[PDB]
Amino acid sequence: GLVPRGSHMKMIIAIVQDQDSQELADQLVKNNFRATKLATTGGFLRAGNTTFLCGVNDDRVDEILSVINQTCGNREQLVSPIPVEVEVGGATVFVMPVDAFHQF
Amino acid sequence: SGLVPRGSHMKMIIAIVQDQDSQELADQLVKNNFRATKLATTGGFLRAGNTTFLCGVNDDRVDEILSVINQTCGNREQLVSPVEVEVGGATVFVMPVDAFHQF
Amino acid sequence: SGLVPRGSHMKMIIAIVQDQDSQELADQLVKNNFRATKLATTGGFLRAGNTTFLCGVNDDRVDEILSVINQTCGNREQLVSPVEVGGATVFVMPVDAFHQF
Ligand SMILES: Nc1ncnc2c1ncn2[C@@H]1O[C@@H]2COP(=O)(O)O[C@H]3[C@@H](O)[C@H](n4cnc5c(N)ncnc54)O[C@@H]3COP(=O)(O)O[C@H]2[C@H]1O
Ligand SMILES: Nc1ncnc2c1ncn2[C@@H]1O[C@@H]2COP(=O)(O)O[C@H]3[C@@H](O)[C@H](n4cnc5c(N)ncnc54)O[C@@H]3COP(=O)(O)O[C@H]2[C@H]1O
Ligand SMILES: Nc1ncnc2c1ncn2[C@@H]1O[C@@H]2COP(=O)(O)O[C@H]3[C@@H](O)[C@H](n4cnc5c(N)ncnc54)O[C@@H]3COP(=O)(O)O[C@H]2[C@H]1O
Repeated sequence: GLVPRGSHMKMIIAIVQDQDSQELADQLVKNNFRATKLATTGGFLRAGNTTFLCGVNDDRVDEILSVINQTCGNREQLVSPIPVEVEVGGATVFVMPVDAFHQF
Repeated sequence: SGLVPRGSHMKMIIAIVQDQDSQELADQLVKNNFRATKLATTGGFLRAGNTTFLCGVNDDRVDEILSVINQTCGNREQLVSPVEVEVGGATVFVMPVDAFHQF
Repeated sequence: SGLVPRGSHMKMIIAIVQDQDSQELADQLVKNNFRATKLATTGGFLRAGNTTFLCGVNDDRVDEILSVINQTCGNREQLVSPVEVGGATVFVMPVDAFHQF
C-alpha cells in the first residue's frame, strides 16, 4: 500500500452544491488534492448536487477542509416565494478511516 | 469543530436498493428526518440500474434507519403477470465515520 | 442481525478504474464471485469519465480481490493530455456491519 508506517489515510466524502463544484474542483487541483466526483441528488430537495470522494493523508485533512470551506461555504441569497433570504451553498463533509490505499 | 458531540459516533450508511423502491425510501427517510444523498448505480452481476443511498447518521439512530430501509425496500413476495415473484431487496453497509463537518 | 460472522470483519473496497478496463474487471469480479456496485464517476484532474466500483468483502478475501483488480487493471498505464493515468486506485475501508433485507 501507499501509506507510510505509522501514518493514516482518510476518505473525505464532501457533498456540495453544483454551482460551487467547479470552483472546488479547481482549488483541489491547485492544492494537489486528488478527487473523484459523483453526480448525486439530495434526499430532501431531490435536486442535483455533487459528491467528491477525496482520499487524503491524515496530515492534510485540516487543509482540505479549509479548501472546501473557502469554496463551498454557506451564504445568503434573496429569492422570491410562490424578497426573502435563504441559505445557499454549504458543504457537508464526512471524514472516514481508510485501512489501505493501493495504486495498480 | 465537527458536529459530533464528545464521546459520540457517527456512521455512514451505504444502502443499495431497487429503483422501484427508491422514491418510497426517500420519502420515509425525509419523514423520519434522516438525510440522504442518492446515486444512480448499476449492479455488477445483472448490469441493471439500481439506486445507492449514502446516509450519515448518529450511531443511536442506526437501528431506526435500518428498520426504515427494511420496511420500504425489504425483499418480499408479489403477484404479477397470477405468478408469485420476489421483489425489492436492500443491501446495507454500516461504516465508521471519524468526523462530520458542515461549512 | 448482520451477515458477518462473530469475530470476523468486512471491508469496503472502493476501486476507481478507467472505463476501458471496467468491463473486464466486472467480468472477473463476477467470475470470482465478488459482488460489486458500479458508479459512473469523473476524475478531479482530467474531468473525464471513469468508473468506481464499491465491493463489500469479507476481510479473508481482500487479498484475493486486490489480486483480481491488479491482474485485470495493473500495468495498464497510459499517458494522456488534458499525465500518467493508472489502471486502478483502490481504497480498503472498514465496515462495522453488513445487512441484507
Ligand atoms: N428532514 C429535513 N428537515 C428539514 N430540513 C431539511 C431536511 N432534510 C434536508 N433539509 C435541508 O435541506 C437542505 C438540502 O438537503 P438535501 O437532502 O436535498 O441535500 C443534502 C444532502 O444531499 C447532503 N447531506 C446533508 N447531510 C447529510 C447526511 N447526514 N447524509 C447524507 N447526505 C447528507 O447534503 C445536501 C445539503 O445538505 P444541508 O444539510 O446543507 O441542507 C439541507 C437542509 O438545510
Ligand atoms: N457485497 C456487495 N458489495 C457491493 N455491492 C453489492 C454487494 N452485495 C450486493 N450488492 C449490490 O446490491 C445489488 C443486489 O444484490 P443482491 O445480493 O440483493 O442480489 C444479487 C444476487 O442475488 C445475485 N448475484 C450477484 N452476484 C452473483 C454471483 N456471483 N453469483 C450468483 N448470484 C449473484 O444477483 C443479484 C443482483 O446482483 P447485482 O450485482 O446485479 O446487484 C447488486 C449490487 O449492486
Ligand atoms: N487520492 C484519491 N482520491 C480520490 N480519487 C483518486 C485519488 N487518487 C486517484 N483518484 C482517482 O483515480 C483516477 C486515476 O488516478 P491516477 O492517480 O492513476 O492518475 C492521475 C494522476 O497521474 C494525475 N493527477 C491527478 N491530480 C494531479 C495533480 N494535482 N498534479 C499532477 N498530476 C495529477 O492525473 C491522473 C488522472 O487524475 P483524475 O483526477 O482525472 O482521476 C483519478 C481520480 O478519479
